[PDB]
Amino acid sequence: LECSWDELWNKVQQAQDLDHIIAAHEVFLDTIISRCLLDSDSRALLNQLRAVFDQIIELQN
Amino acid sequence: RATNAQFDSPEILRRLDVRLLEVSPGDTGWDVFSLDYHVDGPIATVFTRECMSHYLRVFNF
Amino acid sequence: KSPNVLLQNLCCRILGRSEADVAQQFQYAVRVIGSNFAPTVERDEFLVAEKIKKELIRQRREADAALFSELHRKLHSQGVLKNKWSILYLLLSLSEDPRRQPSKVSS
Amino acid sequence: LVSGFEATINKFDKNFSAHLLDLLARLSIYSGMASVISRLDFNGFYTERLERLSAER
Amino acid sequence: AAAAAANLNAVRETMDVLLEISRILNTGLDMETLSICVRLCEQGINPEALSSVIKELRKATEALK
Repeated sequence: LECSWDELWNKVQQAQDLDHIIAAHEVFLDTIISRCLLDSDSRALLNQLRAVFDQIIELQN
Repeated sequence: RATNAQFDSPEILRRLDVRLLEVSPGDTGWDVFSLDYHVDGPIATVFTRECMSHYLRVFNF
Repeated sequence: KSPNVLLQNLCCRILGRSEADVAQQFQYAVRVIGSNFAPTVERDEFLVAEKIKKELIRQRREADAALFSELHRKLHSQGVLKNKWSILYLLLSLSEDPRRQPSKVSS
Repeated sequence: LVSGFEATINKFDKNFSAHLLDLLARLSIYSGMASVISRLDFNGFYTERLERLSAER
Repeated sequence: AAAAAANLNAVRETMDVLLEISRILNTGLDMETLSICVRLCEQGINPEALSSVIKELRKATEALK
């Protein structure tokens, strides 16, 4: 959330045309989606994350 | 109003609105909760609909 | 089958009981189905396809959201069922969020 | 009397309460303009009786 | 005939498509009871009443609990 934001900030503030803002926003998105667990290859970690998200509330009970 | 976010200009306070998802019976409310944050006008061309949907999935997780 | 005795067979499927060991369940099923026997609303099968895709996206699955687009497709393509809206409305009513049940193809 | 006095008050109270709850329901389907409902019931006593009434099928 | 066995296959195909939807939606129905619900739905039925019938029938074997 900080490197993507800094990169996005630099590529939007420099822009002379609107496509330079748009083509930077899409890269900000496309690095969030890959550094997070919502890609088709990081999907298995999201499946495994359900076990963590289960056992935390299991421990409360 | 209770927290210190009442200093904000009305535009950014206006753009947000809560968005329901559809419910299946006996589903917890944490799964059905996502903010919308629509943007309309010429700025909608700069930040498109597809961007917002991927951000909503990020919001869910 | 006639619809009333086919209602008794369903109650034989759900419970272990036979059609002569109990007839009160068939009486109650005829009591429920036969007061509004016809579809009491019109079909909105497009809207609920847009809701079941919203179900699979809410659990953050997108390969199954495109599989469901074919599962809703084949039902309309074959058309051996008179009301394709009733079976999907039923499966929507009998679904509670599995928190990603699972997916598989089976060949 | 207590039936040329009290029974008439009670009958009026019944019909007024019934139509008052009808008004609150048919205003609740309407809608930022729901603030008239939230103002009218501030604390309340017997102005909310059942959230939804509906018959099956 | 041939078109009557093609229809016997074309019912078998729909019965498996609905079977896939049954397991990804995690409905309580399996293949045998779904084969009854489809034939009821063929004649035309209110599913608003059908869902109430099944939420009662699954609760009547929870009275032998």
